[PDB]
Amino acid sequence: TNLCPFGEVFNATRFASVYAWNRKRISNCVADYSVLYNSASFSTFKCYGVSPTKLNDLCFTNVYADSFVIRGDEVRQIAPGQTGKIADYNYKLPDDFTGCVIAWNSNNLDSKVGGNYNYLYRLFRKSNLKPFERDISTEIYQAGSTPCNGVEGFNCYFPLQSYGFQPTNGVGYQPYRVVVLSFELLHAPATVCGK
Amino acid sequence: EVQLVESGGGLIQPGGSLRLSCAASGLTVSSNYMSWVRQAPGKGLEWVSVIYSGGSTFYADSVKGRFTISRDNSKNTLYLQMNSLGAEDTAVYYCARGEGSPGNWFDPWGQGTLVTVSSASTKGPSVFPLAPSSGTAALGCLVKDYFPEPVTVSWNSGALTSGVHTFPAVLQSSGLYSLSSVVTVPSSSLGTQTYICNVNHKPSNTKVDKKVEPK
Amino acid sequence: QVQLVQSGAEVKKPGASVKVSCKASGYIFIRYGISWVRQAPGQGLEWMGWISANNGYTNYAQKLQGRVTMTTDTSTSTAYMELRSLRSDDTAVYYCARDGGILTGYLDYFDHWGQGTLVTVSSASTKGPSVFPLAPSSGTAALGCLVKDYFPEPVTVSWNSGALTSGVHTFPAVLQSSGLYSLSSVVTVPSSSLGTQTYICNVNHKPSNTKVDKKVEPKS
Amino acid sequence: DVVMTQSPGTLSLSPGERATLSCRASQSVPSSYLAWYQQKPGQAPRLLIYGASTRATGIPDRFSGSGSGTDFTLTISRLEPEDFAVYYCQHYDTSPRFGGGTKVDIKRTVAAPSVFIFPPSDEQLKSGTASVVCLLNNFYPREAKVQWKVDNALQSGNSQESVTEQDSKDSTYSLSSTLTLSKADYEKHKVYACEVTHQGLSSPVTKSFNRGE
Amino acid sequence: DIQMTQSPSSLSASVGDRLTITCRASQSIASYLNWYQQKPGKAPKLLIYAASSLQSGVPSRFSGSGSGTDFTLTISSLQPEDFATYHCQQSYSTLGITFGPGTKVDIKRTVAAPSVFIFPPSDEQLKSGTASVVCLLNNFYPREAKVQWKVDNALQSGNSQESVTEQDSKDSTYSLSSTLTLSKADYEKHKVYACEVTHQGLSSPVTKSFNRGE
Ligand SMILES: *[C@@H]1O[C@H](CO[C@@H]2O[C@@H](C)[C@@H](O)[C@@H](O)[C@@H]2O)[C@@H](O[C@@H]2O[C@H](CO)[C@@H](O)[C@H](O)[C@H]2NC(C)=O)[C@H](O)[C@H]1NC(C)=O
Ligand SMILES: [Cl-]
Ligand SMILES: [Cl-]
Ligand SMILES: [Cl-]
Ligand SMILES: [Cl-]
Repeated sequence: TNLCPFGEVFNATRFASVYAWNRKRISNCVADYSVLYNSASFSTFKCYGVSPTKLNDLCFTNVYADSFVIRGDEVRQIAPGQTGKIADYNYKLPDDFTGCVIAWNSNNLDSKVGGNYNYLYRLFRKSNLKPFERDISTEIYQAGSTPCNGVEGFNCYFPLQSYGFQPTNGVGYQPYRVVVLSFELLHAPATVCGK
Repeated sequence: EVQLVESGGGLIQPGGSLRLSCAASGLTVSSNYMSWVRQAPGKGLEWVSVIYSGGSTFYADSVKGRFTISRDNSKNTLYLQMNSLGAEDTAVYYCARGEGSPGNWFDPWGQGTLVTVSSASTKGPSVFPLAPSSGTAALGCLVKDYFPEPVTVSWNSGALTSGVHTFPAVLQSSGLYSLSSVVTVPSSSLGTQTYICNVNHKPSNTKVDKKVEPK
Repeated sequence: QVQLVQSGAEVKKPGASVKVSCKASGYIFIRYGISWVRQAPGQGLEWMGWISANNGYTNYAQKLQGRVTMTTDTSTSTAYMELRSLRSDDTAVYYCARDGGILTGYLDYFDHWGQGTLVTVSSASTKGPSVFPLAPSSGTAALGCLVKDYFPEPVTVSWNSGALTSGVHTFPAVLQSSGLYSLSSVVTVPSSSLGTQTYICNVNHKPSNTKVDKKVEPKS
Repeated sequence: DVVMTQSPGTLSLSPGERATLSCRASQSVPSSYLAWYQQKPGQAPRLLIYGASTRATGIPDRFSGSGSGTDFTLTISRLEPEDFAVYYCQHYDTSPRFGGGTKVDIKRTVAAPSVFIFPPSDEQLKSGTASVVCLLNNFYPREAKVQWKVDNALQSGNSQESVTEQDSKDSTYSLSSTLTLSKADYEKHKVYACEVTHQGLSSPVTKSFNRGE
Repeated sequence: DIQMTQSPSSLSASVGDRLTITCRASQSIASYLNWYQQKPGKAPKLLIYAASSLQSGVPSRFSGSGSGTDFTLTISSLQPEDFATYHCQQSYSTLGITFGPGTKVDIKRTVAAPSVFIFPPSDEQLKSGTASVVCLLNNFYPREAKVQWKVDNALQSGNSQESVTEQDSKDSTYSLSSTLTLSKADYEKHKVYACEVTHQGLSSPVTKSFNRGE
């Protein structure tokens, strides 16, 4: 029984933009959550529907590790029952979410002198995302009566916005890397157990 | 023409409710960030509320739990229900598209509607002529004893604009407002040009046209 | 297939301006940013600045600020670079380069480059070369021709009207401080055939319709 | 919660001069989160500059924004009489916040007011009240003194003053002083006069009328 | 302005060798480091981006590593089409993109000392008012070679330029010309003209010289 590939997610060189968040399926392995509790300076570590001390014992059928980058002020939106541009239009947790949300400051990796163009978020969307939905559409957003046909202009907005992370921004505007763990618990045999 | 038309302001007693309307043409309210911004008399701008296209609503902490933003998709209209109104709520309320965030600023704005929270009673104004005397002459109108604000005054149905000065209203010791609208015209056109001030006091549905002629 | 086709080589005089174009194809022009990187002869690459195709936002390098201008003709999928008050040190090959685009991040890397536009800044006009002999020293010996003070490039040098190519080295042309190009061609030959075999270099400069045949023989 | 304060409170400059409006914060706000709005009297605010430096649509070239971090600057080169307004900076942390605003006044040459006096109307006299209006038209600076004299007796405590905002074209002010009397008290005096003292006048101007004439 | 440096400044290798090129930044650039290949006369081509991820269409023998200030480009087995100049580039500053100086990789061969020749200025050139003295370094390897002019035992500076041929296809050697440019008046005021070559294939510097006149 080999170790679950948590290092590949937490130690990715580059993270995904929140609108195109990454998901890693984790199965048929053995995970170690105790090391993750004291793995670094995880500013956020909130578990929902399960206890972090109990995580090192329970087994699960499937475990998903979703990862992305957001603003510091937006970290509060990665939680059940939240609203905002992130929870509504980029990454949505269900109300009965069973898992943990892990976030840490990454201003030394994901910011650029002059602003980083590499990280984006969906600013415009007609409706809210369903839980765990992923919308990578880059259609020009129609804000008026007349359709756009890929032409930007008045009432025709490119739907994604860059954060422009700079190393000198305040904490609320700095980049934060987020890892969301989900613990699917089906009637199938469990394949992911702690140690 | 893109435009946001506001309506529903006016006088309301303390503790009463009131709904504002922002009728939009040129943008789909349901597809935009739509915000309300108010401005107390003499003070600055304060953000009040926002509704997202997806339906999420947010409120500044000073109104959160008393105001309710909403919209009607078919009517392309933004609403703001204001309950338990008090003195802190007397302001010119503006609607705007956007939320003041990057790629999403407040634009365009509505003309703004005034909400006056007061226990006083509505009263329409009496309009009196400020007749010229006997180069350049001066005449005007006196719009006295009305409540609440505002009163609009034009001359010759908007034909005469140059030289027109309409003074801000002053609160008289009786609790009723009063102002004057004056205009300087050449002395030679006094006996040939009819000068009429058009006073509109919407709160009391008082439309008054007044002919200002020499004595 | 991504393609960036830049305008042809330019020869400008000191103080004038040059506008280099870059025609794009094979991708959505607006979704990407175009950078201009120049390379002086025998130097490293140097980022002049960049232009975002959607909005027209520009960032310039501080030493070119106020002297360079980049524009985007979205109607013809063409980017332009304009450099004014040209000096001699602006002589370089100028590349356009698209980045990964708004989705992967503007300016994060340059995945496609144009073929390059050579811009030569010199005070000189079209001048034919002077050809001087490199006298063979008094068993292999070397002789050659000095092709000096011509403009613009290029000259072509052959020996004995093409009958002698073995052991020939024609060097790259340098741009002297005068604004004129210089170059020399040499060939090693048997030290025994000096006073018997004739060695003539054939210099041809098409930009001036100049054709010089110079005999190289030992000096007495 | 980033708090942003504007300075100065009010700015007074002549046309053609350079206006410097500052907006400073208690946190390094990125330039992309900063915006400026211009509100002229009676009108709604207008988006002036967004992204700290990007001029909005239809905004003249003289308006330019710059600054980053904890200090942002609105520059109005070649100031014009129509630039009379209040300028608000605005940013977004977890909600939209507005600055306190900076009022931009416009200096001009001293202009003496044109003084006019108006007796009450017969229509108003039939109602039982009498209002006497004194008009000071198109003057500068705003400091003016209006004294009411009724039968040569200085009256105070029964008049109110209203001043217009600075004119968006000539940058002058206008002022009205309204003496409020009852019909009974009005018919008891003959000579009504308002005395205007102003910097543009070498001596005070008095405009008077006799009741009935 | 972040400065990018590369080492070695030049590199000799054979087909099948494991090549390693180092890039250094004057301050931390995180992972915003790219590698480019450039062959003579052609445009640069992207090899590595994000310090270690491979571009589409690039062979698997190319790899990158590094984060912060020290970065490494590795070619596991060199192929003939890999001899070129390799540049690194930082994208940490979107206000000032900077490149490394470039490391040229050439074909390794055995040492070969240059054949050194010196040519006095022709009498035809002296009639024009300028004197050019040419020193020729023919068929040598490696590329590193120092050429020093001595006019009456006095080193010259700022008055000589040198051109080099591309590495030869047959014997993989170089040839270099050093041209000392003097004014006609300056040239006639001295007698001994010499060019001294220092090369790896010479156990001691070779000096070819002439006296003006003889
Ligand atoms: C990815 O991890 C490497 C190495 O981290 C090691 O394993 C971790 C689980 C943790 O236990 C670390 O303490 C281990 O060192 C990181 O590289 C290290 O970076 C630090 C500071 O930059 C440096 O002092 C170390 O020498 C590096 N270690 C090695 C082996 O190179 C790397 O930063 C991580 N990547 C990301 C994106 O976080
Ligand atoms: Cl938000
Ligand atoms: Cl779940
Ligand atoms: Cl009013
Ligand atoms: Cl202007």
